[PDB]
Amino acid sequence: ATNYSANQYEKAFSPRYLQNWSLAKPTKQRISSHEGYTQIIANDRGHLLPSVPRSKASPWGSFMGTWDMPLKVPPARVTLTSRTAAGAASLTKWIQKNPNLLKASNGLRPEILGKPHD
Amino acid sequence: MREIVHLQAGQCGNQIGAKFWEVISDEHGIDPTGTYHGDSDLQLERINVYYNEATGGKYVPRAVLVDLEPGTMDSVRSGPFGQIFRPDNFVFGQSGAGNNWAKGHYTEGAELVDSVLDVVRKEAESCDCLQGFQLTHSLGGGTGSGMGTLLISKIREEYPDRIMNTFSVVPSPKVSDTVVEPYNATLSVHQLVENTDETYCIDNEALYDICFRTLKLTTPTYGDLNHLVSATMSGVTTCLRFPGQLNADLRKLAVNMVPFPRLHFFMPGFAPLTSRGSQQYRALTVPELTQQMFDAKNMMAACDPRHGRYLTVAAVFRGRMSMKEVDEQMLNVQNKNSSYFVEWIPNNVKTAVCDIPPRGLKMSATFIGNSTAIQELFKRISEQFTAMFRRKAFLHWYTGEGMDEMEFTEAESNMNDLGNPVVTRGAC
Amino acid sequence: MREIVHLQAGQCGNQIGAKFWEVISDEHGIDPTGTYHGDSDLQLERINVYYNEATGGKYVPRAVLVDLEPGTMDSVRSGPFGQIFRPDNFVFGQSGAGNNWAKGHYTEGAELVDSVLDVVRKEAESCDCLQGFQLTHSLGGGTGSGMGTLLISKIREEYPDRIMNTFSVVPSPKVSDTVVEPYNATLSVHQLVENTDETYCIDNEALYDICFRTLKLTTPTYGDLNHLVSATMSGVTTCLRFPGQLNADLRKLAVNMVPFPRLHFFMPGFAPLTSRGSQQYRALTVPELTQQMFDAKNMMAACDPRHGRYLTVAAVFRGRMSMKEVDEQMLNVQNKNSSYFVEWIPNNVKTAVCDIPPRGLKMSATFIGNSTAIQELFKRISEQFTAMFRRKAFLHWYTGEGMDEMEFTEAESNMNDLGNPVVTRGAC
Amino acid sequence: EQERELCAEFRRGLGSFNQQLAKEQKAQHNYLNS
Amino acid sequence: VHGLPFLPGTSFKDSTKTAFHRSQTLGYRNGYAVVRRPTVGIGGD
Amino acid sequence: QRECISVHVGQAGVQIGNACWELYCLEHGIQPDGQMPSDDDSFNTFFSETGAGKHVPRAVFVDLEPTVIDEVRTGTYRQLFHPEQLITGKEDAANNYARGHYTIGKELIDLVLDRIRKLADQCTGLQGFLIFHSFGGGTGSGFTSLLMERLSVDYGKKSKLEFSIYPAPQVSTAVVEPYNSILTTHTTLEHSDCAFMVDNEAIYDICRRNLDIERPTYTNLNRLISQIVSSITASLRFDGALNVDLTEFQTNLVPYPRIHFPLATYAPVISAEKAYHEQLSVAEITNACFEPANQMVKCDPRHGKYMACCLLYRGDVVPKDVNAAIAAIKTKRSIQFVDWCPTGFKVGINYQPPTVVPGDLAKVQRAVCMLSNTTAIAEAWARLDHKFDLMYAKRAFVHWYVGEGMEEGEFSEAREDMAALEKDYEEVGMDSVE
Amino acid sequence: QRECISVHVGQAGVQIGNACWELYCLEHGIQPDGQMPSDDSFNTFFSETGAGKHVPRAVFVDLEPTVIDEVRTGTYRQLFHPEQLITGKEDAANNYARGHYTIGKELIDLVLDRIRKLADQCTGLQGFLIFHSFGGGTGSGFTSLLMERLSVDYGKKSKLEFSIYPAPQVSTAVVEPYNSILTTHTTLEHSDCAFMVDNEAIYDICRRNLDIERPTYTNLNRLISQIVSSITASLRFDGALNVDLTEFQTNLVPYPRIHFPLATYAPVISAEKAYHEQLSVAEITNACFEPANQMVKCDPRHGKYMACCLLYRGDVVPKDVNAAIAAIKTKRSIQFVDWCPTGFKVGINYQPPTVVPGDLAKVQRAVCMLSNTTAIAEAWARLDHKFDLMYAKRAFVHWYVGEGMEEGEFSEAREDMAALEKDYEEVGMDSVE
Ligand SMILES: Nc1nc2c(ncn2[C@@H]2O[C@H](COP(=O)(O)OP(=O)(O)OP(=O)(O)O)[C@@H](O)[C@H]2O)c(=O)[nH]1
Ligand SMILES: Nc1nc2c(ncn2[C@@H]2O[C@H](COP(=O)(O)OP(=O)(O)OP(=O)(O)O)[C@@H](O)[C@H]2O)c(=O)[nH]1
Ligand SMILES: Nc1nc2c(ncn2[C@@H]2O[C@H](COP(=O)(O)OP(=O)(O)O)[C@@H](O)[C@H]2O)c(=O)[nH]1
Ligand SMILES: Nc1nc2c(ncn2[C@@H]2O[C@H](COP(=O)(O)OP(=O)(O)O)[C@@H](O)[C@H]2O)c(=O)[nH]1
Repeated sequence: ATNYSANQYEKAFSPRYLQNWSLAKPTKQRISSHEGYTQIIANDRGHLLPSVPRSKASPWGSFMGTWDMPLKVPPARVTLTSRTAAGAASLTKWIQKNPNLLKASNGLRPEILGKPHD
Repeated sequence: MREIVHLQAGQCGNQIGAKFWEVISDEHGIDPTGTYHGDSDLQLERINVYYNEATGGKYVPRAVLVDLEPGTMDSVRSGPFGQIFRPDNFVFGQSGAGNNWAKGHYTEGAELVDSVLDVVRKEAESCDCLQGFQLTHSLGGGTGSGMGTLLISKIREEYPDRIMNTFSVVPSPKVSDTVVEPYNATLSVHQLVENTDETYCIDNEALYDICFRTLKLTTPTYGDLNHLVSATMSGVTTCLRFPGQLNADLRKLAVNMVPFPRLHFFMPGFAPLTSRGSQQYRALTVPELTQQMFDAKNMMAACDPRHGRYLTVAAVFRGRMSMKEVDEQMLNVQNKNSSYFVEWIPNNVKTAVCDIPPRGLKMSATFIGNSTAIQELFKRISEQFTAMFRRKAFLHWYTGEGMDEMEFTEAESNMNDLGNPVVTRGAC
Repeated sequence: MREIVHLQAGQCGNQIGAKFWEVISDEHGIDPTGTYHGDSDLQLERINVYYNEATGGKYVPRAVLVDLEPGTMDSVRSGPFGQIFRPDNFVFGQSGAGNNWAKGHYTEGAELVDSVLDVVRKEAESCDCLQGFQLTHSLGGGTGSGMGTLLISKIREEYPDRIMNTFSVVPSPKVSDTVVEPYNATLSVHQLVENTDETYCIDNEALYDICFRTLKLTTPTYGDLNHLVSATMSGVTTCLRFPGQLNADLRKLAVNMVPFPRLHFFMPGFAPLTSRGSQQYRALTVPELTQQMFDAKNMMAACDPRHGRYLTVAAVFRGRMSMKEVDEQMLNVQNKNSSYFVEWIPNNVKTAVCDIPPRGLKMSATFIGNSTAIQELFKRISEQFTAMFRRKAFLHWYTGEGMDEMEFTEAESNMNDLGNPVVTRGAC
Repeated sequence: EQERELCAEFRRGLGSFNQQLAKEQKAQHNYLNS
Repeated sequence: VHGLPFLPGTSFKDSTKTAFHRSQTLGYRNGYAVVRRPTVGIGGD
Repeated sequence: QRECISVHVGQAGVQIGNACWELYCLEHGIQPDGQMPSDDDSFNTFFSETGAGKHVPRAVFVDLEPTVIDEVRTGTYRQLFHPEQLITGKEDAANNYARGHYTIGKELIDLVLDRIRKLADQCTGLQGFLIFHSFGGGTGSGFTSLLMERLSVDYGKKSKLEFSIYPAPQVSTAVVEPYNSILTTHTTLEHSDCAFMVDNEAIYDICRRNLDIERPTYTNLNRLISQIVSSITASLRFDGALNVDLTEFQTNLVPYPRIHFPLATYAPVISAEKAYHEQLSVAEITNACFEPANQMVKCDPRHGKYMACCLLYRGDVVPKDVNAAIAAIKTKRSIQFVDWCPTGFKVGINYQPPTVVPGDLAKVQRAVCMLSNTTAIAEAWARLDHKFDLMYAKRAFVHWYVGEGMEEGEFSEAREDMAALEKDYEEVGMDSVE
Repeated sequence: QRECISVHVGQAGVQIGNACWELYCLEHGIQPDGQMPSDDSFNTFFSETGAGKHVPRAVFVDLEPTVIDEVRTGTYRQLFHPEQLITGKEDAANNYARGHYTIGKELIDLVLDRIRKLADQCTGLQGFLIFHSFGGGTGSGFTSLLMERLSVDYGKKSKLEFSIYPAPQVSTAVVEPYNSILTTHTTLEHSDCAFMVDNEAIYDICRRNLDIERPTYTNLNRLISQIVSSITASLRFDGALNVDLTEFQTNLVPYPRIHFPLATYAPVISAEKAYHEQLSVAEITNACFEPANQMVKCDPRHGKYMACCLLYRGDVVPKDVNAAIAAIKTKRSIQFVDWCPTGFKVGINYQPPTVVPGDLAKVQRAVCMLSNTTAIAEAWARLDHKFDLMYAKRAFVHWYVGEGMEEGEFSEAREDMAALEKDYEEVGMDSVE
């Protein structure tokens, strides 16, 4: 699945318009045109060719469930406005000290906006 | 006697064709059985184009219904206009493509192309002048895209001058209906680009928008979709069936559209599509027909014309309208949207004004568009195809039918190439 | 022929424009079903400025309804004149603005601006000679302010030579209705100053004063309050809707009240207003119309014009009346009150006098005043904004939605740089 | 409008059908003994 | 009944209505904003 | 297009829930069987037609202990709530936040988040998630935290109000309440949006003096909390003059990041006999909401300054009389107001007169509900701290928490951030002297 | 012209067959005494003999009496030709060997003959729907023997293997691990689509969605029967998008080996919970993905989808099906492999699911998904871990060695099963470029 774009008809197939309220997968907007053939990367059984520098993520998706998630979960929203330097540092180090929540299918996807008073 | 042989293929084809003939027969009078129980003799002046009288005043449809396993055919015979067709014009088999282009263009297709070709020959050599042949099919899925493409190729070889309009439900963008759809399409287009004349492209996610956003139906059936494709398929062949000023046939539409050989994948669109409750807030006037026809929310193919340039638009208006209310709206819709029309071609819009409107509507209009934005469809199928071929996905069920990989590779190249022509002429 | 596209954004904009469409449908003779049921042929003469033609004598308002919460449009539809608008002009989005200028301008409203501008484009190109846009909104709060000014900027970059009239409900001096009205008013006025050509500032406290002291209403509702804004709306677009002597349309009014481009904030006023105990004590004449016009009791903004100097003044009359009385009264008011008018503009008052009054009166009069007293409103928002912005109060959501410190700093500095040219005329 | 009415009716029909099945299915559960 | 013009001040209210529900004739369906026609108004009538 | 998922968590919740959804029903007609006795679409804000004419509540009652939810599965409203929306468990949570955010609570989280998703995938426009709990109990303080946090992970910046029963100013029905309360505020300080607070001691008095009920129980109180949930959601169910949605209460109340604890106060809470002698006029109803004897959270609003107050007039309220009242209350130098908030009075004038449940309270043709964020809630946080410390000093009743998954240290980090909260109320209070 | 022959094997298969045929006889009216009470849609499953009698195109085969000697004295004795029901005289006693080498090479001959006769009375065969338990002897031993020879004869003809797979925890056989590894080594290159329906899963689903705390193998077979009646509704009833048996393979099995699709059904309500539910195309589709409504205890979320095929039987308006698959293609909880851009097959029929006096309710619409999740790796890993906890101590190897299975096989089998692990992993990795 790549979740392509229907170009003109996208306000229908937007996530919040199809009654999906959880943070959903994004849609790929610009389609890139390539030319010529594309070489084979695998074999008949589906195993990758030997040269082929592979990825580093797990072969299965990182669905981090209710027992694998870190305790004291960082908030989804953080805007660092009218907040002190110490509290801003505490919140930023919190969301940076929880790394695996940031890189997950059922991840956090935080919004880090604003700027504390020097 | 400009004539037409409607070759239907696969579920999509037979089903879409069933509704084509229902729509076409209602306008020409032909009844469930096949009798002209109609009025204005004009509905019988040019019935030769699509019907062949049979001793008894019965009009039989010139349609070779093809399929790889009598299934949609049973539904066709059970549906309203299902006895109109001649029992023998139904060439079927006993197997099924199983959404495999190979099992349709090589294995179970080869042992069923002679039968279809033999009916095409009896239905073509019995014509004073066969303008050409129509093919309702589905690029995504076997049979329609397998046996269908084989047929087009063969017909082409035998009759190389007659036209070959191909109405094709192209692999829709967002959701799919066949996993091997990328593969199927890439292969089928590699054949159409070099075997057809006017391939109209009818994605389904598009038609769904026209049903929920324009017509306003909170319960659409595949039937309503068929009718919309069956209306475009009707507009293109009105002047070869009824009188009218500035007449325009099929060869004309091509000549006055296809710029360079290949570039010929068009996007269709109807016009007076209105709501059962909004027909009290609108106004059937040529001005409005122009706007609806040139809005990238009516086109029956997800390819926002706006992300591109129109190399040639075609507008077949059916109705009694004022040439200067039509000729003008064309100039304005071209001089007030210059960025979306090629400047290396003056007047990028042809214009037919027939004089018999679709029963029930005062004025109508079909819209054939040769946009450069059609690249998006081919570029999406190429990306989806490269994601699979790269890792021999669902390919044993193709190389196990005989298809060598050279074939598959070639397909991508031809498609990837065509993907350039469109951008070369989309940017001077 | 001239046309006006009516935009209504926000809850306040939707309700005020709903009452305005009721007012002008009563004036033109359009029933709630949408037909014509009238008495004079002067009502269809200039009906193609707010009403588009449809089939079978349907007249449909040329209005775009915009709101990011589809709940106030629901009450508008459930009202009396609900089945008169286009269902396709009901552009809503499922969301909640929450009275954020940031959320109405730089987020989710930006996901509706495309559909809104599509409808606005359709209405604008369905015209012969468009003259401009009339947007109804409230500065205090979201949707009307943020999304409204986003449409103001977008429509201005699409059409740079059309008159933009913003009927804006400004924040109140005594009480308030949204906590972040200083923020919304500061940002929305910052957008309004370098954009719109005409701005009419209506204040609810002044509306309460003219409903209790002048009309002597016992239970005033928002229908009553919206009605007088609607009356000024109908009064200003009178010369291009009904015949008369010395016609003055919107552009002529703009030319004769703005001496400098930034000084386009006005103060509306209607003055056939009389109480229930006093309409039979009334002494109907053009001098009492001038007297009840110019006094600081019927001003619809909470800015006492006696605390400043009138830059420019307009009066649009509505009724068969003599010219000697009108001319001598509006020379006499300037000759008597000499410290309330600028001396460098000799005869700083305009006169338009149309012939056809509102149905129920014999003389009507709409007051437009560009005065120095709007310095009070902009200054009041300035200390409220400064007291809210020194402590970074309620800046949590405005920076959480994407905006910055410099946004608010620039807005406050621009509103002060408009407070300076307003006060420089009081000291010449 | 007529179309909708027929649809809503079918739903009520199924409603009663299932409603019945419920009672005649709860019995087999109360037959756990016997 | 009393027929008066729609001039400001003549907007007399019926103080017998106790039903004030709004109906959702603007809503969303399978991707799209359906704009229904109102069969009832404020009060359920 | 204005639906509101309600997650009632804990006895208090399940119980306020019973009261809340009874009022919801009697208001739109939905009978104790779903079938509305019509022979229109307003109900969608809380109900979901099946098509067979059955309206199912849009809620997810969740309680690790049975009993409470089980009396709802066998009572008047036993056919309204879809079985799988009443999710109970097997073992309780012994007034121990620990076994509510760590052990016997992280088992029901998966299923509740599941149900919440289905009740969201049917909404055409969710406004928010009204969570009702009690600051002082296992599920109330434990499951809410876990639920709130996990919600934020999914529904990210989506509104999430929190009607709550704040610890009492003297009574209290537990000995470990103080702890659970401080721990809860910490895990929700950054994950909740606008948490409304109603103290029980307060309602108890408001019921003995204004509603003539000498011996009030939890039901008399619960039913008054239902009238407040009505006014907060009335705009998105009935027509009015100044509609107020559930996304504006977060903007026109919560001032700075942490501070998010508005307080509730109702109006025309009179009692038949004492209503034959009262003109319950917009002014009277408003002045009353600012009287330091009606604030449904014992916290004398005089010993503090107002930060933001959003009034909600439900009924026959002439818009002019509202502007007049707010003006009068502003003049009164008794009521105070911070300097960084010139305009601090928000107004919402709906039209549907308060609904009368066949039970208590008078039939008023006018009523207001104020939701101010007074800095006078600081006293409460200080009192909660005295308590937390009087015990943490001897690490009393901590064995139970370390006996679940709460590493002793967490107790410290919690009260430390509660001290930060108190220091915040001092700053947001001081008025720039410049 | 759309015929399909069922080859129910083992007690498991003979009992899944009872329910299946009760539903097939109901769908087409065919009475228990083979006589349609006064059209040609039964030909997919029932052939009509001169004496107005619709006989079943099936071959119930058990290497012991009992199970089938109860279908010959049951309420459906005048339906099955007294030759289709083939029975042995000595059970394979939980020994793939006593079912692929001993008691079995003495029945394959007759079985293949009855198959040929039923396969000669068919103009167009869509394929053979086989039913076997991946645990017992006949279920493992014979299925292999049958599949291997079925290939040699009917070559291209499809061979769909509906099968009961070992469960995560519960299990009614100590020699199950072995038998399973063995059968999945011989039916890995001679089968086609192998739909797996674990019991623990169904047992749970029942208690949770139907409220039947203590179910029975019947409650199960009935639900497995509705799954098969959904795969073969287009070959009989009418639809908008019909899917032939041949399709369920092409558009599902990615690489030759990965031929083990999973299963799941929708509206699994109990005529009492269905009174508070809307059962809309969205509700039914999102439920066919919910990990709690899957027919093989395995959370697909901890895996990656490869090709889901969603069938829709009932009143499914096309646009509904679209918005549903589209909302799925947006939710993060569900993730797909990179090699499969388009990954959804859609079959919209019209015949509403039939009600066999039992447990489920009459529903207007209902779906059945066959996803090829890579989350089934845990199953193979677990299964092989057990085959290794034993084939290390050479436990219960004397039994198989004494009926044929030359010990050597156990090893070669576990080796191929280790390749299964590798494939599933690699066929789900990614490429930086
Ligand atoms: N209105 C109302 N308030 C309640 C009710 N029950 C408890 N409360 C308040 O809530 C506090 C504790 O309630 P909860 O936190 O919900 O109790 P719980 O979480 O269910 O924990 P346990 O039932 O003891 O296992 C008490 O101090 C009460 O003040 C109730 O039924 N109605
Ligand atoms: N629906 C249904 N499923 C069953 C029934 N009996 C067994 N099963 C399934 O079949 C599995 C075991 O089948 P096998 O071990 O292969 O049976 P077998 O090969 O005939 O072995 P024996 O009975 O000892 O001769 C069990 O785990 C069940 O899942 C039944 O009566 N009805
Ligand atoms: N317009 C229209 N499209 C259809 C209809 N039926 C099927 N389709 C399209 O046909 C595609 C699949 O057809 P296909 O499986 O290839 O049929 P086949 O040619 O017999 O193999 C789907 O993507 C559908 O969108 C119909 O009745 N009308
Ligand atoms: N004249 C008039 N003003 C109104 C009406 N309704 C609301 N308002 C004003 O609208 C302001 C608030 O509207 P606003 O917050 O902008 O609504 P929003 O656009 O949906 O966010 C209040 O100050 C009211 O004075 C009405 O019916 N008539």
